[PDB]
Amino acid sequence: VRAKKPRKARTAFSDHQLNQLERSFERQKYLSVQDRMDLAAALNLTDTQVKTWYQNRRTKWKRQTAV
DNA sequence: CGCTAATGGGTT
DNA sequence: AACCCATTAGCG
Repeated sequence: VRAKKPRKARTAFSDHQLNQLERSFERQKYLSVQDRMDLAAALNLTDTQVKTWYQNRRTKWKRQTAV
């Protein structure tokens, strides 16, 4: 049942990282490439981890908007 | 299970 | 390139 393609380990975000990602999201639902890279740098996260966090946060946000 | 990080497969 | 968003899957 295991994938043939290697998947990345699941990142566990710190409370500090989640607090800052949530503050960023409340302010701006979409980030410029520069604002995203800068946030990744400030939090010692990868660009992709921040990009994906934003994407999955927008999914969650759209589901709450629908109720 | 529930939440949500990462990925698939297609769109913008 | 980044997004959309259904899906796959890790873990408390």
